[PDB]
This record gives sequence, C-alpha cells and structure tokens, in this order.
Amino acid sequence: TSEYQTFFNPRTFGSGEADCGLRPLFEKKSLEDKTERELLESYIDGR
Amino acid sequence: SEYQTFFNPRTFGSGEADCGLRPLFEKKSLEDKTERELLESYIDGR
Amino acid sequence: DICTAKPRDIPMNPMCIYRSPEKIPEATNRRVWELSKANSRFATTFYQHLADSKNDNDNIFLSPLSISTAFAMTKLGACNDTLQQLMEVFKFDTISEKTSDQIHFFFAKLNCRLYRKANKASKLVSANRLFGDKSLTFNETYQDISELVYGAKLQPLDFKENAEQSRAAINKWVSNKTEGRITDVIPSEAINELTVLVLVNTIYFKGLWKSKFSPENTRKELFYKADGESCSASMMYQEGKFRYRRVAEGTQVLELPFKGDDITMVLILPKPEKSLAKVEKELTPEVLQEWLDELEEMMLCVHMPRFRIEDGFSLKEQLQDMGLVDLFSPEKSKLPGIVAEGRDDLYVSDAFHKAFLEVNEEGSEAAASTAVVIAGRSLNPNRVCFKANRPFLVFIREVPLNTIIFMGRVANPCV
Amino acid sequence: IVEGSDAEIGMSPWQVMLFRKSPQELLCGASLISDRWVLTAAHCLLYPPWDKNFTENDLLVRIGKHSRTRYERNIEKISMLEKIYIHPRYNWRENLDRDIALMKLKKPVAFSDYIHPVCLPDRETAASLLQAGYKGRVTGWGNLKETGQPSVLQVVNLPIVERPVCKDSTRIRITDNMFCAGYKPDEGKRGDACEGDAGGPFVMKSPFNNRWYQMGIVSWGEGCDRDGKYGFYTHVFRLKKWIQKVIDQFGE
Amino acid sequence: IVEGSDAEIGMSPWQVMLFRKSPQELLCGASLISDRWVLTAAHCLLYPPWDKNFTENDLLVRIGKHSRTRYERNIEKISMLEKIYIHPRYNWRENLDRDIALMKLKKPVAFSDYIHPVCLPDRETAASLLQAGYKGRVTGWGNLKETGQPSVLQVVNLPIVERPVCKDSTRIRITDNMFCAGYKPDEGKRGDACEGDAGGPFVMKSPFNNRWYQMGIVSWGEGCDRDGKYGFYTHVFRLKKWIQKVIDQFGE
Ligand SMILES: COC[C@H]1O[C@@H](O[C@H]2[C@H](OC)[C@@H](OC)[C@@H](O[C@H]3[C@H](OC)[C@@H](OC)[C@H](O[C@H]4[C@H](OS(=O)(=O)O)[C@@H](OS(=O)(=O)O)[C@@H](O[C@H]5[C@H](OC)[C@@H](OC)[C@H](O[C@H]6[C@H](OC)[C@@H](OS(=O)(=O)O)[C@@H](OC)O[C@@H]6COS(=O)(=O)O)O[C@H]5C(=O)O)O[C@@H]4COS(=O)(=O)O)O[C@@H]3C(=O)O)O[C@@H]2COS(=O)(=O)[O-])[C@H](OC)[C@@H](OC)[C@@H]1O[C@H]1O[C@H](COC)[C@@H](O[C@@H]2O[C@H](COC)[C@@H](O[C@H]3O[C@H](COC)[C@@H](O[C@@H]4O[C@H](COC)[C@@H](O[C@H]5O[C@H](COC)[C@@H](O[C@@H]6O[C@H](COC)[C@@H](O[C@H]7O[C@H](COS(=O)(=O)[O-])[C@@H](O[C@@H]8O[C@H](COS(=O)(=O)[O-])[C@@H](O[C@H]9O[C@H](COS(=O)(=O)O)[C@@H](O[C@H]%10O[C@H](COS(=O)(=O)O)[C@@H](OS(=O)(=O)O)[C@H](OS(=O)(=O)O)[C@H]%10OS(=O)(=O)O)[C@H](OS(=O)(=O)O)[C@H]9OS(=O)(=O)O)[C@H](OS(=O)(=O)[O-])[C@H]8OS(=O)(=O)[O-])[C@H](OC)[C@H]7OC)[C@H](OC)[C@H]6OC)[C@H](OC)[C@H]5OC)[C@H](OC)[C@H]4OC)[C@H](OC)[C@H]3OC)[C@H](OC)[C@H]2OC)[C@H](OC)[C@H]1OC
Ligand SMILES: *[C@@H]1O[C@H](CO)[C@@H](O[C@@H]2O[C@H](CO)[C@@H](O)[C@H](O)[C@H]2NC(C)=O)[C@H](O)[C@H]1NC(C)=O
Ligand SMILES: *[C@@H]1O[C@H](CO[C@@H]2O[C@@H](C)[C@@H](O)[C@@H](O)[C@@H]2O)[C@@H](O)[C@H](O)[C@H]1NC(C)=O
Ligand SMILES: *[C@H]1O[C@H](CO[C@@H]2O[C@@H](C)[C@@H](O)[C@@H](O)[C@@H]2O)[C@@H](O)[C@H](O)[C@H]1NC(C)=O
Ligand SMILES: *[C@@H]1O[C@H](CO)[C@@H](O)[C@H](O)[C@H]1NC(C)=O
Repeated sequence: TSEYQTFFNPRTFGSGEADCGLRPLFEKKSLEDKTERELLESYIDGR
Repeated sequence: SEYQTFFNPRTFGSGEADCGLRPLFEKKSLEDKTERELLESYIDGR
Repeated sequence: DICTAKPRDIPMNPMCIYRSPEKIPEATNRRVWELSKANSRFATTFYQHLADSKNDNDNIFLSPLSISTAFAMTKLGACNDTLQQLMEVFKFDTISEKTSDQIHFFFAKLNCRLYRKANKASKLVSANRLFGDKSLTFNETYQDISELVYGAKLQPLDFKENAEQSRAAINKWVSNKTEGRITDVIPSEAINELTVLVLVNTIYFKGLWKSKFSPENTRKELFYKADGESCSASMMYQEGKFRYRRVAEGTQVLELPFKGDDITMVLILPKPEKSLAKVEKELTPEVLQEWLDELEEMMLCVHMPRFRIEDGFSLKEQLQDMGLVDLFSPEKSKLPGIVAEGRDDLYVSDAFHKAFLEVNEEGSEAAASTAVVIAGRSLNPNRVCFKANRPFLVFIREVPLNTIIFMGRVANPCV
Repeated sequence: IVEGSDAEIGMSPWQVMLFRKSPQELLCGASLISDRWVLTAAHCLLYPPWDKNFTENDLLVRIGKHSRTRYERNIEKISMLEKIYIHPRYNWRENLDRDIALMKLKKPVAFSDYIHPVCLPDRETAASLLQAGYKGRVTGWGNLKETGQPSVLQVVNLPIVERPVCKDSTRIRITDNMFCAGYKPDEGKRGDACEGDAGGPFVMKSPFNNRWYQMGIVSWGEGCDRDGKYGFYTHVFRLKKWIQKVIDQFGE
Repeated sequence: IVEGSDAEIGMSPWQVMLFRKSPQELLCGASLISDRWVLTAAHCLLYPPWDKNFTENDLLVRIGKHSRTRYERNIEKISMLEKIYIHPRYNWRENLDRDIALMKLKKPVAFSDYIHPVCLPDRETAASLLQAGYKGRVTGWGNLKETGQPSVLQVVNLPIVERPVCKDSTRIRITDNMFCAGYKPDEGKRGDACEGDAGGPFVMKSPFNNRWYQMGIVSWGEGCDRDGKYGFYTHVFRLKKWIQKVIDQFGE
C-alpha cells in the first residue's frame, strides 16, 4: 500500500490530503503513464 | 564534553568546539559558589 | 432602500386599519422593539396550541417570526373580520396605532436589523412571497408597497390551467432565493385548479458554535423519551464556560451562542421528575425572559444530542383552530387591498412553510463527520452536567432584541 | 512548454488553469493541493512591470482540463476565488524571490478521474528527491518556443541541476528559495517551461510510496530552452512555513 | 542586577560590556559566542526614545572584565566593531519583540582565563532546559535597584516562569520570542535584572554535557524586582535561524 502521513488539518485545509498524489486513471488502476519510468530511472546512483 | 558544532568557523570564527567550558572552573574541575543551585533546580516531580 | 428609509419617506397606508376596543435596547427603534415583543407573545401561544395538538413524543419546530412576518403581508390588504382575526391571532392588536397602521414597514425594519449579522459563521436565510391566480387583477398600490417593504411583488401564476407548472415556478424561485437548500417548498400536487392565493414562507439558519463539540467526545447513548421507552442517540459532550441557570422546580436553562454572539440557542430542560408538558403550560413571554435575565456564565459540562427537527404540521389548520378563519374562507375572506370586487372573492388557499434545524458538533446547518468513535474520554463517572438525555425545549434567538426566530422541542433525536 | 509532448488524460489531475474574467484570457498555471486550496506563482497575481494586480473578483480557476482552448463540458470544473494570499516576502523588484501564492476556492471542487490533488513534501522527501540528476516533471499550456500555443496540456521531464551550476549560469541573483532544472549543453537533450507556464507544478514521484509530490512552481528563466541556461522554480518545501500559516488562519 | 552578588573571577568569561566612546559610558551587556561575534539586545544599539542610534564607529566592546569602572590591564580586552546587524523585524516604534542584534569584531579576540565564548542552544537543549521551574543565571553591571551601580559584575540565579503566568502578570503583549524568569510572589526569594543589564546573557548549565548555554538576552520589564512582576528575556533559540543567516553572509 501507499504510506502517507498527513500534515495539515482538514478543518482548514479541506479534504483530499490523505489520498494525495495517486492518480485515478493511473496509480489507482495500476497503470503507468508514457514517461514516468523516466523519472523512476533517474534515481539511479552510478558508482 | 559532548558537543556537536552548528556553525562553520569560516564565517563564525573559532571557539564553538570548546564553547561553554570555563578555564577556571570546568577545565579545573571546580564549581563556582552558586552553580549547585542550578543543577538542583532540575528536579522533575512525577 | 428600506433599511434607512422612514415611514413618511414612502406613503403607504392600508385600505383598512384596525383599532382595539381598548428598558429598551440601545441603538434600537422603539417601534421595532414593541413589534418584536408582539411576535414573542404569538410564539408562546402558537407553540402551546401546537403542543396540545400533538403527541408528546413528537419533535416540534417552527419559526414564529417567519409566520408573523408573512401573515402581516395579508394584513396590508385585509378588512373587517378578516383583518380583526389577523390582528388578534398574531397579537398585533396589542401595539400602538402607528406601528399597527405601518406594520408591514416595521417588519421590514425589524428584518433589516436581523440580517445585519452575516458573520458568515452566522447566516440567516429566508424567502417569503405570495402567489395569486393570474385571472385576478391585483391592486398596483399594493404591488408597489410590496416591492419595497417585502422585496418582491405578489407573483401571478396560472393555478387554473397550469397548476403543476406553477408549482415548479414557485419551487424554482425559492430554490434560487435560498440557493439550493429549499428546492421543494411546495410538494407534489399541492397546487391545483381550485388554488387562488398561496403564502410561501421559508427560513433556516447556518451558524457555527462559538464553542464547538469535539467529534471525538460524541457517543451512542440512551435518550429517555416521554412514552417511557428509551432509544440510542448521538450524544455530544464538552466542558466549558456557558451562561447557565438552575431555576424553579429544578428546571435548567442553558445558552449556547453561535460565532458572533448575536444569535444563540437556549435549552430548557426540566428535572427527570417534572415533565416537559408542565413547563410548556407555564411558558409565557415574561417567564422565558425572566429566565434569560437570570443566566450567568459558569464552567460546566454538557451532554447534548445531535438532532434534526422540522415544522411538519399544517399552518393553515393550526391557525384556523386559533381564530384565523375568514382569511381562509372563500366566502368570508376580506382582502380588498389586494384584489377588489366579489365575483370569486380572494382568500388564502394555502400557507406553505418550511423551517428546520440540524444541530451537530459544528453547529447549525454545518457539515461534520457522522462517524462516531468508541474510546475512553477520561470523564468523571460521577460528573454533574446539563444532561439533555430527555425531552427539552429549544429556542434560537437574536440578542439584544430577544427576538424569537425559532422555537421547538426535541422529544426524539434518535434513529 | 518547449520540447514536450501532449499530456495523457488524467495524467496531471492537479493541474489548474488561472483564467481572467475580463477580458477573457488564459493567465497562468496552478496546482490543486486540496478541495479548497490552489497553489500558484505570486507574479501571476502581482507584477507591476506587466501592470498586473488582480483581486479575487478578477480571476477564475478551471480544473480538470486537457484542451487549452475548449470548454470541456461535464469534465472541467470552474471555481471562483474567495481570497488570494501572496507571500509577504515576495520580491517582484529584483529576482522573483519567494514567487508563491495561495488561492482559496469559493466552493470546494469535487474530485474525479480528472481532478485530484497533489502532495506537498515534508523535510525528508524534499531532502531525498531534490538532488542533482533526479528528474521531475513540468506541465502547462504555455508557449512552445521562446520566439505558438499548444492545443492540449504539454508535459516534459527535466533533471534537477546542481546549485553552483544554477548560480554560475546567470548573473541574476538566485536564492535558496529557488532551484533550477534542465539539461546541460553537453547532455544533448533539451526541454524547458516557457512564458505562460508560470504557476504550474514541477512534480516528482516518490519511489517510497509511489505518490506524486509538488517540489516547485514554474517561476522564471532567461528566454526558453537556451543552451547553458536553466528554468527556475520556487522551492515549495522551503516556503512551507508560510503555506501552513496562511492555511491555518484563513482556511476554515 | 537586583538581589544578586559579586561574581567570581572567570565565572562568566563570555560576559561583554558595550561601551560608548563619546561620552565614555557603560551602555549595556552583551555575550561572546566566538572570537569574532558578539550577541546583544537590539534596543541597546537602536532606541530613538532614548536618543540612541549607534553605528560601529561610536561603540566599543570590553571583554574579560570584572570591575565595572577600573580598567583591567592584561586581563580585559577592548575591541572595535566592524559592523552591527539588527534583527530585520525589530521595530523600536512598536515593542521589544525580536530584541536581538549581532556585532562583528574588527579583529578576532584571543581567549584566556577571562575570555571564553558561551554555547548557543540546539533544538533539543532548548526544549529540555527551557522549562518552568528550572533556574538560569543572569549577569550584569546594571543598577542594584529600581530606585546604585556595583563595583564588580553582579550575578543572580532565577527560575523560569510558565508562559501563562508571564502573560497574566502584565498588560503588555508577550510573544513567542520572549520568556520570563523570576520568583513568584509567594516563593520568598527575589532578584531580577535591571537598567544597564540589557544585552546581557541568561545562561543555563546543561546536565548532559556540563556546558553553559545562552538561552536568553536581558530585554525588559516593568520597573525592576517588583512583586508580581517578572523579568523578560529574548528567546535566543527561536531567533537562531536569523542568527545563522547573518553569520553565513557577513562572517567571512
Ligand atoms: C450610527 O448609526 C448606527 C445605526 O443606527 C440605526 O438607527 C437606530 C438609531 O441609532 C442611532 C437609534 O437611535 C437611538 C434609533 O433611532 C430611532 C429613534 O429612536 C430614538 C426614533 O425615535 C422615536 C425615531 O422615530 C422617528 C420616527 O421614525 S419611525 O421609524 O419610528 O416612525 C419618525 O417617523 S416619521 O414618519 O415621521 O419619519 C418620526 O415619528 C414621529 C412623528 O414626527 C415627529 C410624529 O408626527 C407627529 C408621529 O406622531 C404619531 C404618534 O407617535 C407618538 C402616534 O402615537 S402612537 O401611540 O400611535 O404611536 C400616533 O398619535 C397618537 O400617530 C402620530 C402621527 O403618526 S403619523 O404616522 O400619522 O405621522 O410619530 C412620531 C414617532 O415617534 O413615531 O420621528 C421619530 C423621532 O425621530 S427623531 O429623529 O427626532 O429621533 O426613529 C429612529 C430610527 O429608527 O431611525 O433606532 C434606529 C433604528 O434601529 S433599528 O432597531 O430599527 O435598526 C440605523 O438603523 C436604521 C443603522 O442603519 C442605518 C445605523 O447603522 C448604519 O450606519 C452606521 C453609521 O453610518 C456609517 C454604520 O456605522 C459605521 O460602520 C462603519 C463600518 O463598520 C464596519 C464604521 O467604520 C469604522 O469601523 C470599520 C470597521 O472596523 C473594524 C473600519 O473598517 C475596517 O477597517 C479595518 C482596518 O483597516 C485599516 C479593517 O481591518 C481588516 O483589514 C486589515 C488590513 O487592511 C489592509 C487587517 O489588518 C491587518 O492585519 C495584518 C496582520 O496583523 C497581525 C497586518 O499585517 C502586518 O502586520 C503583521 C503583524 O506584525 S507583527 O509585528 O505583529 O508580527 C505581519 O504579520 C507578521 O509577519 C511576520 C513576518 O514578516 S515578514 O516581513 O517576514 O513577512 C511574522 O513573523 C514570523 O515569520 C517567520 C516566517 O517567515 S516566512 O515568511 O519566511 O515563512 C519567522 O521567521 C523565521 O523563519 C523564517 C523561515 O524559516 S524556515 O526555516 O521555515 O524556512 C526565516 O526566513 S528564512 O528566509 O531564513 O527562511 C527567518 O529568518 S530570517 O533571517 O529570514 O528573518 C526566521 O526568523 S527568525 O527570527 O525566527 O529566526 C517567524 O516565525 S517563526 O515560526 O520562525 O517563529 C517570524 O518572525 S519573528 O521575527 O517574529 O520570529 C509574524 O508571525 S508571528 O506569529 O511569528 O509574529 C506575523 O504576525 S502575524 O500575527 O500576522 O502572524 C504582516 O506581515 C509582515 C504585516 O504586513 C501584512 C496589516 O498591516 C499592518 C493590517 O492592516 C494594516 C485587519 O486585521 C487582519 C482586518 O480586520 C481583522 C476592516 O476590514 C477590512 C474594515 O472593515 C471592513 C472603518 O475604517 C475603514 C472605520 O472607519 C472609521 C463607522 O465608524 C466607526 C461606523 O460609524 C458609526 C453602520 O455600520 C456599522 C450601519 O449599518 C449598521
Ligand atoms: C437567482 O438569484 C440571484 C440572486 O440571488 C438573482 O440575480 C440577482 O439579481 C439581482 C436583481 O435584483 C442583482 O442585483 C444581483 O446582482 C443578481 N445576482 C446576485 C449577485 O445576487 C437571479 O435573478 C435569480 N434567478 C432566478 C431563478 O430568478
Ligand atoms: C493593488 O491593489 C490596489 C489597486 O486597485 C485599484 O486599481 C489600481 C489600478 C489603482 O487605481 C489603485 O489605486 C486601486 O485601488 C492598490 O491599492 C495597490 O497599490 C495595488 N498594488 C500595487 C503595488 O500595484
Ligand atoms: C538613526 O541613524 C541615522 C542617523 O544618521 C544621521 O545623523 C542623525 C543625527 C540624523 O541627522 C539623521 O537624519 C542622519 O541620517 C538615520 O539615517 C536612521 O534612519 C536613524 N534610525 C532610526 C530608525 O531612527
Ligand atoms: C388599492 O389600494 C389603495 C391603498 O391600499 C386604495 O386606496 C385603492 O382604493 C386600491 N385600489 C383599488 C384596486 O381599488
């Protein structure tokens, strides 16, 4: 699962923070967009 | 004495590493006349 | 502009006037004050009467101010017995002649003063209006006066041939005026071919408590109804300073202000022994007022249930049994000032009303989580609180006029 | 966005379009962080040099859009602004320092396949992801080149650049409240944000929880996609103290 | 200092005396945190109501002193100032919030038995030591009573007071950048800083590493040592961020 600790108070922030960053048409359907792999690959730390 | 520096002596100058220790007291294992009163104040009632 | 205008700034004067055989708030107009007092006498009377007509286990709710205000719109053009009944039922026959002759105008002033809050954590919203068949010819003087004093003119509709369509037209106006909240003041088939004149008076309050209840403290607890039974209700709780007072025969009075303090909710809770009914029979304008004066801030704990009450009763029926008869009679109705003649005489075919109150941890008409937790609240099991776990009375009032905007009874907040 | 490509549907559900009521025109990009709060660049709201000093009433936000020029019925949602909040330390005289602003929606927008908020980073995420060589993604309906406008939202991924390299790349005084991104000349590839994209989000996906975090706001640059030059973005985490303060006292 | 006592030699090696060149007069107290940096209170350098508006050139710092008036040969050391820096939000016109300032020395001072810098607290030391009940130490050459100068440096130990009690003791607004210390009206003992003591340090000895930390700067009060009143100090740790920024860009 996706672990995320909220920071704001929904009383003033409104709602949506708990499920922030997960796209209905992508993450939530276990689908990847055409270029996100490029971002994941950039975390490589060559030695 | 355990002390982690916070500043860069390049802009801070020297002295942070040995800060807070007095040549005539801590460095000579000597207490001043009233410091005992400060340590006693740290009692934490539960 | 009416809020700044004066009685003579715009010549009105009804077609008929009535005469009875026979510490005012600072920065407050005397006329408006006496008119607010009149509504308060109507409030108690209309309330006791409604309670006598229902089951002591039913919740009761109404906006006397809304009712008085709207019916005063008919006064403006009533004569003879029709007018006299209006004056006596709504207690208007108990005020000065000037205020009486200009009643409509002063209701406008009174209302201007009430809607000068909008501390958006305190919004009062209303929509009042009259609709008459378009076959009739309405007095234009009336219409103009209505335009200024009431905000709108009586809207002509075709009840005779376009009943359902006219229904939608009325609902639409209200759905817009209270934007979204009230979209069906007039229910299915309420308007029809025999419909000639309809009174529509709606109103609700949106406000936040100055001191909210913590959702974390609300627990499913028992509410001891009047029929002897008991049920589960989301009982809220909190500790804090509040204006309170233990009165005669052990009755308890508590005031919970909304953000702003110009509008509060007052609760009257009898002791387990004495029943609510007894209290209602003793509830007079001076009794209620004497109680409120006795209030003084105290640090205390409060157990109050979430509740939703509405005005589900027939206004016309209720008023008829109180004395307002002619206004509703096709034969005896006397409304010259709105439409003249005698072919088909003008009478009120229906008084559609809508007033409700939804109270939760956040306030009135405020959104809050339904989810009710189950955990320890670390409370003194031997605590002594204002525990409203049995039938109590509710008042929504405005300070400093003491105007009773809403009044009711919470007899069953369960389910 | 220069050298980017059409975004896919729902690819950036937190993408917000700032629109001017009169005359009707596209102003900037922005991002959704909740159902009632929207983030953007300060100069998109206040920038005398272009004689812009908007108030809540002059603006409007359109959410869940893809097409730049069409009204996407049943898909996009429009909201009025209740209040605008510009960073009190925003510097429009010199270098656009602290180029950030918050906008409260008059009425909460409803989330859908096309509308969903992005996450704001914490200290660890910021320290971990915001490093030279790691790539983020920028989106917007801005210009396609320095010297015209796309039909649909554009997207491009760019590597974070080392601070000393950002600093030596321009004579403009840069601050800790900004970071720069873009390919170096010796890297071959290119891409950049451009006029019209300001306010838009620079996002990164966390490999820890698979969530998208907004690390920056498109702010400024010198021309668009020039060699040896980099786009600059408002460092969001660095200004979180202000983001939290504003939301705490004006949110409810 | 009121109700205190003569300090021992080398007892407070970080205590600095701010001296005015013309006329020659003891102005305030201050503290040594390094061989080139001195800490003091903002209003000691800038307070128009007192016709005080100094620059580096009007001032002098005297480090390593014990006697108030007597010049101490080969013991004390007089240093000129290169530049002074007042907190940017300090506003003498409104109150004494952010009552803090830094002074850079013309040239580095040599340490000795009488000259040694004090430590500045980290977040943990701050949170742990700055608690109601715990006692700190205040040193100065200020007045001995509200209504009187000492021949040698004075010292007194005082307890930190709970914030709500600090706030209920005065009609003046208390900010998070201040804390108060002193004995309550029913504790029997007394003591307080006084006029001439401002700028001086309020230190505490860490039981963890045995080192002395400066938690506050003598700032203000209503009179001196009055019953039911408390002395007010600038909260050093809470303004540490600003201290770091000034040193980073003006220290080299
Ligand atoms: C008057 O009037 C009134 C009313 O009236 C009413 O009426 C009433 C009356 O009254 C009078 C009464 O009287 C009594 C009554 O009367 C009545 C009477 O009685 C008596 C009676 O008598 C009897 C009468 O009567 C009458 C009659 O009539 S009737 O009706 O009755 O009828 C007549 O008639 S006729 O017809 O004639 O006409 C008559 O009568 C009479 C007659 O003759 C004679 C006769 O003849 C013969 C008659 O005779 C008769 C008799 O009688 C007896 C009878 O009798 S019986 O019995 O029946 O009855 C008979 O015989 C038997 O008959 C006869 C005959 O008849 S016939 O019909 O036919 O003819 O009669 C006799 C009788 O009596 O009846 O005569 C009589 C008598 O007469 S005489 O005359 O002679 O008497 O009547 C009378 C009547 O009624 O009328 O009564 C009345 C009525 O009543 S009721 O009830 O009804 O209703 C009226 O009514 C009507 C009314 O209406 C009209 C009225 O009213 C109205 O009017 C009025 C007047 O006019 C006008 C009005 O009033 C008015 O009003 C107005 C308005 O109001 C509203 C007013 O005005 C005023 O007021 C207003 C209001 O106010 C409130 C105003 O306005 C306003 O204004 C304001 C101001 O403005 C200016 C506003 O406000 C707002 O807004 C504003 C703005 O603006 C623009 C705002 O403010 C603001 O605020 C702000 C804030 O503050 C606070 C500000 O801001 C500023 O400041 C601030 C503060 O400061 S301080 O110093 O303190 O602080 C700030 O903030 C701050 O900041 C800071 C910062 O800074 S900077 O520079 O920087 O930016 C902070 O700090 C912190 O920070 C931080 C952070 O940062 S960041 O950003 O960056 O984030 C820190 O720091 C630290 O950290 C950082 C960061 O870090 S981290 O790590 O995180 O990143 C750092 O940085 S870095 O870079 O480094 O990063 C740093 O460092 S450094 O180096 O840089 O530095 C650090 O440091 S450190 O040191 O610490 O280390 C921090 O924190 S932490 O956490 O840390 O601690 C910090 O610092 S520190 O240092 O401190 O530490 C801060 O925070 S903190 O907390 O901390 O502190 C902050 O603070 S805070 O607090 O804020 O938070 C800011 O910024 C800067 C600044 O800037 C912005 C501002 O500025 C200054 C300001 O502004 C300026 C405010 O607030 C908010 C707001 O508020 C709220 C407002 O709003 C807007 C406004 O409003 C809207 C105005 O002005 C305008 C004024 O004016 C003057 C006025 O005046 C007063 C008034 O006047 C009065 C009313 O209304 C009210 C109306 O309506 C109501
Ligand atoms: C829906 O309601 C709005 C107002 O609640 C009506 O529009 C307003 O009309 C008045 C005319 O007296 C203007 O002064 C306002 O500016 C208008 N809008 C605002 C800001 O309230 C509208 O006419 C209503 N529509 C219907 C269903 O009749
Ligand atoms: C932004 O807010 C105000 C501008 O609003 C109004 O329209 C402008 C064109 C001027 O005529 C102004 O006087 C009017 O109030 C200004 O008060 C404020 O200074 C503006 N900010 C800046 C610095 O441009
Ligand atoms: C005080 O410091 C400066 C004073 O410098 C100059 O000499 C004094 C005697 C005046 O003639 C003054 O006008 C001259 O500038 C001021 O520039 C500075 O603003 C003053 N500080 C404050 C905040 O009052
Ligand atoms: C209309 O009403 C006015 C006053 O209310 C009255 O003077 C007038 O006679 C009425 N007109 C009609 C339709 O008879």
